[PDB]
Amino acid sequence: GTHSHGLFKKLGIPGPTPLPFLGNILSYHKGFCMFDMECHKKYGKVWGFYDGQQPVLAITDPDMIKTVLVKECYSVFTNRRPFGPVGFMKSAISIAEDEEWKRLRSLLSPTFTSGKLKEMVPIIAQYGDVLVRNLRREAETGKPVTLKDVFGAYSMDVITSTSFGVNIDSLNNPQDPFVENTKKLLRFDFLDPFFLSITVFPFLIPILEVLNICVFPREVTNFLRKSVKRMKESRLEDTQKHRVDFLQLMIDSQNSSHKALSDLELVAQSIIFIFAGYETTSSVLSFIMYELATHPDVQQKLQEEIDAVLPNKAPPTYDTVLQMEYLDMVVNETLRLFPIAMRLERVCKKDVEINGMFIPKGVVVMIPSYALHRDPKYWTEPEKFLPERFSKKNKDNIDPYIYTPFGSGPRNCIGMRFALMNMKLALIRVLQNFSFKPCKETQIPLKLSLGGLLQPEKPVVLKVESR
Amino acid sequence: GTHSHGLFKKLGIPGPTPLPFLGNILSYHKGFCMFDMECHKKYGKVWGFYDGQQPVLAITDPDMIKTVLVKECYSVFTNRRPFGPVGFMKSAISIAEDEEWKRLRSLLSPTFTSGKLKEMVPIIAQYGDVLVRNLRREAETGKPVTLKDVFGAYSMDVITSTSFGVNIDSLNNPQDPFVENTKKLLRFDFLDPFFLSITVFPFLIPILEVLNICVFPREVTNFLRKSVKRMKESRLEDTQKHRVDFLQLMIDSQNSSHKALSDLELVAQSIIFIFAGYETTSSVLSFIMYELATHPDVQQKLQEEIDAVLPNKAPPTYDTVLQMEYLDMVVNETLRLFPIAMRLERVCKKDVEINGMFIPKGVVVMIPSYALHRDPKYWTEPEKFLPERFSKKNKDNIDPYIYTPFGSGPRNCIGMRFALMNMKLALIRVLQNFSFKPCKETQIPLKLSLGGLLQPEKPVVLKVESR
Ligand code: HEM
Ligand code: HEM
Ligand SMILES: Cn1c(=O)c2c(ncn2C)n(C)c1=O
Ligand SMILES: Cn1c(=O)c2c(ncn2C)n(C)c1=O
Ligand SMILES: Cn1c(=O)c2c(ncn2C)n(C)c1=O
Ligand SMILES: Cn1c(=O)c2c(ncn2C)n(C)c1=O
Ligand SMILES: Cn1c(=O)c2c(ncn2C)n(C)c1=O
Ligand SMILES: Cn1c(=O)c2c(ncn2C)n(C)c1=O
Repeated sequence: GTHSHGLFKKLGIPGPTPLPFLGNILSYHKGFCMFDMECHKKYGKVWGFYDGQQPVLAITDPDMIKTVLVKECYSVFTNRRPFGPVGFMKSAISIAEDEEWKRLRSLLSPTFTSGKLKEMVPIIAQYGDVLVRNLRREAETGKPVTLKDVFGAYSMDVITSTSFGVNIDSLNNPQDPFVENTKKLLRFDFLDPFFLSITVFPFLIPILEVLNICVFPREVTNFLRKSVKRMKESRLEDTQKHRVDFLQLMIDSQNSSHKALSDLELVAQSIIFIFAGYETTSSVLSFIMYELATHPDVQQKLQEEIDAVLPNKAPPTYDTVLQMEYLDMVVNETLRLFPIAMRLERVCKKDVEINGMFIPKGVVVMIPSYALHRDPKYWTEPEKFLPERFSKKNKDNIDPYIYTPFGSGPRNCIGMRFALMNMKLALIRVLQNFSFKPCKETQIPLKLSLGGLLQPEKPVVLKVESR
Repeated sequence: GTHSHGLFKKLGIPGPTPLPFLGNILSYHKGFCMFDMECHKKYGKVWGFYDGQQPVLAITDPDMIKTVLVKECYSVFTNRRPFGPVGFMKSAISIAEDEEWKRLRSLLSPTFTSGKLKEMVPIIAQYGDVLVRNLRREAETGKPVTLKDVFGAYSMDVITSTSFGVNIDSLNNPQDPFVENTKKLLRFDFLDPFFLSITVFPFLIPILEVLNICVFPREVTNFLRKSVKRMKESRLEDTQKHRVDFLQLMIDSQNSSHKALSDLELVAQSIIFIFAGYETTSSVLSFIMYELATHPDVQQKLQEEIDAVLPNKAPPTYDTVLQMEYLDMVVNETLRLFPIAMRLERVCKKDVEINGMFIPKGVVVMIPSYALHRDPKYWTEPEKFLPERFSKKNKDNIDPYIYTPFGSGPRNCIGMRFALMNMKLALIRVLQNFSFKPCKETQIPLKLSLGGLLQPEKPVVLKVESR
């Protein structure tokens, strides 16, 4: 009942007093972010709470966050919190643990070098132009535009081609088999009834694993396992058309210290890259277009910067993307306000003392990225969208352990450079062509979901006018 | 269903073909020992089977057993197979794992040195004389004697006094609170319905742990937790009566590298020493008295040896016990025929290759002590009780990885020297006084249980005549 609930009381650590069985989950009625903000204001730099019987220790000091995320990563803080049932997706790099993770991360890093990314840019840019043609169709018809639909389709297009060589105008092929299945790989709402039920009954996870029940929908993982094997074969026959997708890069890796990726592991990476990058990219893109529609001066400045680097609507390149400083500032400032991961977490696998504080074995150590991104101690007027924060002049005062939209240390976002390049390539191609102005039905100011995902209450709709 | 059942088929390893869900447990209808003998005869040096979905790899080569039990103990083969639900007995040294085990084993080894044992001998010998007075009462009344009752009471007497300073003629006080509770700490029958059900439904263990259901009976562990705390206090007051029991030795250890034993850990050791030594000691003692009643020449020789070392029925001492060579040979030969642990087991925690064979992570590696003790390749006429096997002349040919009545390596029986001293002290004091002859109701030859414990089908009853 109150089996594990005496922990933070004994260590002297403050927090919200838990209820038997539930722990503190009734406090999630306003979402993770409002709960972490409120805990921070009340209890200060460190506090504890219980997801059911699972103790979670929140930390906010940048030197102590560096010890967890960086310094003692391989020794103590290696793994994220177990969730399940995951079935074979246990072999996905984001879910693997200890030596399996370290091996998988070693096997996959060459797949995310800037050289392989530079090679993928011509593919991504192709669907930037596809986004423009579809944006135009909805702009020449004066009609408000749902960002997540048009950015969802773009993120989908980039995914299908950069991971499998599958080239699809998903917007206009919404019933292509590959689109209908990929659309289902959406991030998990850990506040929905099923996951809250598992949190309160974690002893039921083994029961679901043995019945082959799985949080990754069976129909979609089956479709991709057999889709991947069909590509694996057919790539061995017509072996002249060189490919630059993730699949091909992972196929070449098993043609080898460590063991090469097994065919099942490879399918698990392919699945988790999609899950990791699909709804995230489109969510961020939508948040950015919101800030630019509500800050027309910022939008004008960015469009001026783009036309200076790429005159006469010249196609963006790898090097010209990295050149655009205000674009980078706009992306970063949006990710400060909306760090869609919300939290970073590591399990404490050993009794440890770091920076002076004792951490018992088994605790989940949580870094509350949303709250730290909005803390007045590091960010003046934290609620205002102000890209000059990230000017090269002010970048000296920004702690890489307070601003963590992609995490930090060995287990950070492995697709970070890819996601940044992919979002900026879309942004340039869109802003070269259009301007984005509010509607009357634009939620101004935008409200966040009370749910377990960082996303707007109402969808973001805006008017799109052709330049 | 047949989730894990393709393992040994793929590795090329032979074994009995498993049924869905059950694995091979229907083959346990003749017990562990007959199953391991039969597997050995059929499949040779190495074979595999499934306890439910749990693969077990049996090994028989002494160089490969040394690698598991000795060479790669700390790195790969550290832990025994999980069973549960165990509740807080998770902190008992025999159940602890990895770094917890290593710490507990380090903290408890000084408690089992020959110096502390020499100091406990006067206590143990006291109950040797108590065994004699009770044996006499049943000998002057010509009436057959149930060994396990008279050796059970002796093992109980030695336990209560050497671990808690509690001095009781348990035979004649069978309703003393301390006796009635200790009598319940009996070894587990892993072939009984409850444990077979858990083997086939291991996913139910977490469900029982959360309801505080536990294989160590709650009533008995509660009685001992509060009995121990009563002694812990009262030992701090009258601190003049020096004590030499395990409790006192563990109390002195928390008056300190490692963390000292917590009060809950200490109670867990106290419990597991009883469980480990109570039914085992009396079982072996009974098997020995059987062999001596069925081999009167061996019995005469041993009694002659005792009267040569201890003339005029002199009290046995530490040094005079270690002097008696034929006594040691009789004990060892009995433990060859009846190695009551039946199997040694280690979990394989890593992908390993030892002595040329691949062992996947998660496999249970089993050393089938009963079968190896009766293998014709190492033991001529293995079924005959022949103590000369262990003469100093022939001790050169006996492989310490074939003969493993107490296991081997860092995780071997930590109470081994104590158990040997305790059984020999009883044997001497009894044989100095009595001779043991069969009954008509003596099961000759004795048959082993078809159950999960190495024990006689029928109880062992014998006539006891005073010398
Ligand atoms: C704007 C889009 C994205 C954001 C905001 C984002 C953010 C994050 C964050 C916060 C983490 C946790 C890191 C930590 O715990 O410290 C993470 C992990 C990860 N991300 Fe991203 N990500 C994005 C896109 C992508 C993409 C496109 C991929 C494609 C490969 C990807 C692959 C991964 C993987 C595999 C992990 C787990 C890495 C590991 O455990 O070793 N993400 N991401
Ligand atoms: C004739 C009586 C006994 C026999 C045949 C016996 C045999 C064994 C065997 C075969 C093991 C397994 C070792 C391995 O896995 O390699 C073991 C472990 C153990 N025994 Fe004994 N034992 C006896 C009496 C005792 C006694 C009196 C104690 C009192 C302390 C004791 C304490 C232990 C402990 C604590 C372990 C687990 C050690 C660890 O995991 O580190 N045993 N015993
Ligand atoms: C609240 N919560 C999480 O936030 C979570 C989780 N697994 C992963 N995360 C992030 N589980 C099981 C959970 O209950
Ligand atoms: C509502 N819901 C889920 O949300 C879910 C699930 N299995 C996995 N997930 C994520 N099941 C069975 C379910 O009923
Ligand atoms: C913890 N975490 C994230 O927070 C995440 C992600 N992909 C995107 N995000 C935001 N992955 C794979 C992940 O493991
Ligand atoms: C057959 N068997 C054992 O023999 C066993 C066990 N746990 C320990 N042992 C020894 N379990 C769960 C088991 O099913
Ligand atoms: C028969 N049986 C057992 O043998 C048992 C048990 N809990 C532990 N054990 C060992 N329960 C609940 C049980 O019904
Ligand atoms: C595996 N095992 C045994 O086989 C054993 C024992 N005590 C006696 N025996 C036989 N203990 C504590 C143990 O863990």
